Amino acid sequence: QVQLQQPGAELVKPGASVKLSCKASGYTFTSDWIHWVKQRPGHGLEWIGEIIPSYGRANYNEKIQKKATLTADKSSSTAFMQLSSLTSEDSAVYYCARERGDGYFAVWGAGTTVTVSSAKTTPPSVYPLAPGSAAQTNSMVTLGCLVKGYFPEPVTVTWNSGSLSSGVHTFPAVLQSDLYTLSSSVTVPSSSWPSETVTCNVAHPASSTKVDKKIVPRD
Amino acid sequence: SALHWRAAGAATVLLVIVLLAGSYLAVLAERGAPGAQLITYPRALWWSVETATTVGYGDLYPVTLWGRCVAVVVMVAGITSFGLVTAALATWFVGREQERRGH
Amino acid sequence: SALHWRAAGAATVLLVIVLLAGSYLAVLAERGAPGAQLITYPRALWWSVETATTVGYGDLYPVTLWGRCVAVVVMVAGITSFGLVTAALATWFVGREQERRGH
Amino acid sequence: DILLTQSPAILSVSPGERVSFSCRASQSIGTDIHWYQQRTNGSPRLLIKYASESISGIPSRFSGSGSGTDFTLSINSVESEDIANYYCQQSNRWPFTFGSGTKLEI
Amino acid sequence: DILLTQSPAILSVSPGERVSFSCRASQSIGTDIHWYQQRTNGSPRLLIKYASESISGIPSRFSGSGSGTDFTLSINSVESEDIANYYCQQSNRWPFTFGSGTKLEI
Ligand SMILES: CCCC[N+](CCCC)(CCCC)CCCC
Ligand SMILES: [Co+2]
Repeated sequence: QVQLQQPGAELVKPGASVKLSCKASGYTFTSDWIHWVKQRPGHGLEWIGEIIPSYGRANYNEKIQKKATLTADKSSSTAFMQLSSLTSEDSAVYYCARERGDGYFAVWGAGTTVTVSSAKTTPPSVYPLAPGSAAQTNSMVTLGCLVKGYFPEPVTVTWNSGSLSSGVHTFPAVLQSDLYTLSSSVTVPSSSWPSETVTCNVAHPASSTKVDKKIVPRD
Repeated sequence: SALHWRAAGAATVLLVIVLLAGSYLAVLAERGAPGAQLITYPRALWWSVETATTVGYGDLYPVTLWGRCVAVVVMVAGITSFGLVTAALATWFVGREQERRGH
Repeated sequence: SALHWRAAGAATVLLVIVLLAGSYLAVLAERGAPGAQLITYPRALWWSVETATTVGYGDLYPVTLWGRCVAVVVMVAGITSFGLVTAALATWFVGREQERRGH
Repeated sequence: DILLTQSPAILSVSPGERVSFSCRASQSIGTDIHWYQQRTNGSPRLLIKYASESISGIPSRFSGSGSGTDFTLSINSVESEDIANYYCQQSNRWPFTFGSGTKLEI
Repeated sequence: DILLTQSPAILSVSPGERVSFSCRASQSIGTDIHWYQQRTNGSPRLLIKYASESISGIPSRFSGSGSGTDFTLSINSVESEDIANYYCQQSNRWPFTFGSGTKLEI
């Protein structure tokens, strides 16, 4: 099973402060440390700090401006990072990981995308993309669907609830006038459609939405 | 069993506890101090044994005050304990010589 | 109380005095010698304990003649004192065994 | 901070060839170095620990070598799924630190 | 003598920005480094001791980091009163020594 559970995203206003969580499972030891790592989009990994939950002692990366406060709740085995008075500088993915006091990060959380702006949460609109009726076809066929007008990042696009994996691209979002837009692309053999359903599913964590639609052919 | 043998055994049990506790506390005290090496459990435990025996390899040592405190407890534990074994051995030899002497 | 227990305690008091005096004198002797590290009180005191226990971490040591003299007093103080504790423990064990023997 | 230098930043090799990423440490750290993979969107995945020790779930063609200040992560027979960023990370001294990352491309 | 190198000599940043002065030591000195401020005509004022430890009477926005041979004095949110020379100073080995100084200007 999955061992560290982090919320997908958190929108925060300049000056505001957010409290990320990291919910643990599997083998607990009191010798366990939980770490927090910052990754700005494009940049690499940056250690923020650590806590030993069975004691509450936290240490911090002193090389950087202290924005974080570490705490844990021994009973729910959840670690909390409390990032405060944030700016655009603090927009990043924050991973939490677990270390058995032997120096390496065995398991990592999937990450929480903290976005810092004034702009408002917008769930996406998801439009199908099937070929036009005057388009020839090879042994293979390309469908897709288009996630538009959302804020903030990210969105997870799957196909047939992750059962259909190969053939999938999902293009990096473009930002324009405060909303994000991307298309995901899927490819199956042309005998297998629409005979056999092909559905794109789009979770948008920030708005707790999770829509999807079938890619049916035209007219 | 005689006291001196019990004591020996007791000290051994006490020493091992000290080594464990100590390596766990040493790591706790040292993480957060820049440049510190005494920060994982496996090598901290090895550091406990080095410390209590005074073997003197000089490959690991604490740099914080509390790490240094921890270390003093482990030195004294080790030095006393091994010294206790000498005492226990002297008591045996001394008892034997009284016998061999008809005393 | 018995002599051997008094002596133990006395030695402990004597040792701690030696450690303090010694770290203060070590700093005094070492400042003025280029490259010397034994030049502040806190770490000098930690150096006293390392020295008297012979823990052997090798992170600090004197480089002047008088610093080295100071160190010899602290080694001997430590080694003798901890050795005295073994003696004190042997005396107890030996007394107990005479009792347990009906002697 | 111990500084870890991963140079070059981008490594470009041909399919099935063998590739080597280096991590150089600003001071001597024994074998206390650990290697992670991070694919596009994924989180880091521990490949190799303590310089050379393998991890359950990792393909045999991953291996590591080095000690002191010089370290190497090697892939026998590169293939598409290996396209990723690769980071080194030290546990010799506090705080733990990370390399800048090397991207593999085929 | 341990030599301490403060480079660059002049650091120029914008109001409210964060700034970092570095002190590099000719050999490894743990955290035995201390930081002083000296304004025009004033005498030196101890800001940070043992690399990172704060001093009573100093604004929170002063902090320090580093160990061994690399050291950093940082000001969160620079402001006019911070315009000064900044010196580092080591107590690891005799004699104590000083850095050459770095002047901040806004
Ligand atoms: C064979 C090496 C014994 C080292 N000793 C005893 C340590 C017992 C664990 C160090 C004592 C330091 C107070 C004795 C030195 C005697 C000169
Ligand atoms: Co008699």
